[PDB]
Amino acid sequence: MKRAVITGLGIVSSIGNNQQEVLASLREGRSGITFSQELKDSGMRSHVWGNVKLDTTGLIDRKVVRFMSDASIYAFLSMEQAIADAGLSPEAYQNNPRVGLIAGSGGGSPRFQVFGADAMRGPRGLKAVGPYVVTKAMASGVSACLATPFKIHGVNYSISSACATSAHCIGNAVEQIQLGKQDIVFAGGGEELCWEMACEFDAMGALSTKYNDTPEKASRTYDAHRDGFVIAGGGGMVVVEELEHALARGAHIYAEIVGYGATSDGADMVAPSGEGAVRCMKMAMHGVDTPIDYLNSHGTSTPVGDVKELAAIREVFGDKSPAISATKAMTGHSLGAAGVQEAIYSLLMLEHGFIAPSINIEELDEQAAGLNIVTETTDRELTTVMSNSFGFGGTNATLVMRKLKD
Amino acid sequence: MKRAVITGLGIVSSIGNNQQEVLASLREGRSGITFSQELKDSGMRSHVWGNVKLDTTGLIDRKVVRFMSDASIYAFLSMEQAIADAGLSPEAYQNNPRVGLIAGSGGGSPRFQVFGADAMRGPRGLKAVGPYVVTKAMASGVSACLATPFKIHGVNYSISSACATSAHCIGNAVEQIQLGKQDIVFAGGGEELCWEMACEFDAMGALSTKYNDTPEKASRTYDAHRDGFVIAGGGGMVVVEELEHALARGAHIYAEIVGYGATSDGADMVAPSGEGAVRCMKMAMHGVDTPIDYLNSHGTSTPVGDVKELAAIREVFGDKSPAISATKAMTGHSLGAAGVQEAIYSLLMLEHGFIAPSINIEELDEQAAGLNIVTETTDRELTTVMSNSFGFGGTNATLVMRKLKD
Ligand SMILES: [N+]
Ligand SMILES: [N+]
Repeated sequence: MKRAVITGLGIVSSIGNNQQEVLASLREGRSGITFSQELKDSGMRSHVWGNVKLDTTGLIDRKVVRFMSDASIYAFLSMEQAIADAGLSPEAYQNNPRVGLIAGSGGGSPRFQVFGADAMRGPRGLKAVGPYVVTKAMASGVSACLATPFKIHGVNYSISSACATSAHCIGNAVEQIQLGKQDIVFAGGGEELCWEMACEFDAMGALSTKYNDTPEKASRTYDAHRDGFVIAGGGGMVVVEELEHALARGAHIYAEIVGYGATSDGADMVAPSGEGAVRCMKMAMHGVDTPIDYLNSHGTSTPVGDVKELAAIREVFGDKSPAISATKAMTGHSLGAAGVQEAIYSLLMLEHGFIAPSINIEELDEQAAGLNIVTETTDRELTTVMSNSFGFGGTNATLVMRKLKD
Repeated sequence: MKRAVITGLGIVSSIGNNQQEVLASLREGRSGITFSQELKDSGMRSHVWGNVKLDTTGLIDRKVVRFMSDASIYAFLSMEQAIADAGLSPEAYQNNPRVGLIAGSGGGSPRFQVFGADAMRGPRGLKAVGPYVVTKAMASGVSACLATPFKIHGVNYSISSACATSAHCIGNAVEQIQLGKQDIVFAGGGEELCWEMACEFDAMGALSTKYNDTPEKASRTYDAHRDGFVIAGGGGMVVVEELEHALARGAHIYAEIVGYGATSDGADMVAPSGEGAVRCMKMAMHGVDTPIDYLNSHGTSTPVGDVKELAAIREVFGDKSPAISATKAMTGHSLGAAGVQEAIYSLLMLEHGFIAPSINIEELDEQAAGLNIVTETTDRELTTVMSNSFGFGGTNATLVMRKLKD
């Protein structure tokens, strides 16, 4: 019954430590990919990544950060940004049963997982491991480490679904409002960046390895010469709020979440089926009387993945193909954080009336012909935008965000 | 106002590889805890665990199990059981957009996360890692590895919330039914058992260490001399179905999920606040006018935890305190799988009309005086039951189930 709107946002990414820096990188088509000595020293073939250029030292209370892994740190910082940007203060969101938090990561924390095991196998055993590994390594790290410090009393858990993680978190936050269970739910996610996790994707042959010489060119979605995605880290958080509650406090509304699709391929364990994406996007558009002006694709810069989604988009729109661009060409694939970060990039485009350019397309892919793939920053009054997230295991999420009518 | 009921269950636990085996253990007060040479050799202080007594080799198609970690294997097997128990044919649940899956684990797969790191640092590097580590180590492994094989086309993601994990999965499934989004949702979870993850808890002082010589006596919820929980592994899965859909196909209905609570402490990172648990139980009892005949407590056998929950129970029911037992005294703490497995123990008790005993109470804690803690198998006609799951990070979940008329 209730309607859900976004009244605040926060982000820590490879292209910016806040919405202002991110906004700048987007309009400039700036890349956040750099060379990683860490990735190379570990023995990996991929030597590039989208790291967060930020010294988080002292940004979080000692007693709070002690239980956190990088995924939680990034998300926590993003939640602080979202809270302020939303105009909310402790007395309104803390110790409030009507306020919740749904945020997760794609891989929890392989770094502290490996750290624990390594320390344990040392001569110090349990003493070397320390009593803080559990909250850093568990899959619910991102929600646990934020809900406690921020005095959250409402819902509190993490949803995980690979590349769609933070997208489902947002969707589930919407469901909480529609059900009348919560007035506000902070939704988002975070993902650390480390060789410990990245080597898993490399050994799987999913990471780019032919552009370690030119980092900024590795992520080239839709480019006939693409050879895998560039792994990234970071966080993002949005304030999902019930409409009347937002209007009552004079909140600043970025947009309304008019659509939320969640489906499953039930086909391949690693590659997309397309059939699932089609149903997902259509589910998100069901009921929306306005057309999609911009579509922030999943496009991770992979041979099959890129083309599969485009084929799914054709099936859904046909001759009504909206503007399309893969921001991952700039940011990289932050995995669990991608969902909320990309949703934010879309909100920034909707809020500032512009479309981010799909960079590094030196030679468009034949199977991408007949579509409107924007490769240059173009100014335009967007009204309804769409964001897709398709992760391993055939899990699909689609969000449709539209401006509010005055 | 859709109603959700349970029409099938499946389980792989320390006390049984199917509902018949588990039924027997519950009635007999049989312990599923054994001595673990693995834990001892790892350098841990806790040398006991609730292990699955079953060789899973060859039970799952080679091409399917190749992507799975133990959490997924246990959950997968549990799901096969739930499907058969619910009487669902392949064409009744496969390739069906109205059929989904919501299942997760508390820690993904620390073993394979460590394996990948160990292998990567070896003389083979990437080659030793292999292309199956991602689907085994990621937090969403349990939903990803099941949705694909079972051809699920509906919702597909994992919920993570430590000890409450599979409980939230069930609650979220109920939400999908109430929202009219799905007719059937398989809900549950799995958790591997390994020193890699276990040492983390031991290093936190959360595991029992004074009863390694008498494994079956280590887990003793409410006993004055309790000293931590006994870690365990396993899986569980239930079929959450919309009432009309189940009735039309003549399904066997165990009970209706008449209440679902989900709250947050927003206080301590590893200790329960109690205040959050009170709200969670009250939320699950909203609209439930039938009395609680039996309460399956979270009671992990920890000094502070056990009594915190009893206090919360006293505040909720006052002088209307229901019969109580902590099945963890027999089974150990399966973490991510505890929610669904205990919901299953609760459903067996309700289906068969008996209350399993809260074993190993040689000296009842003084703060439990006045309560109705059942220490011996008692036959009785139950109608409404409650099962609590409170995980680290201050995340709470409560489920209330009730028998349907005639
Ligand atoms: N996206
Ligand atoms: N329980």
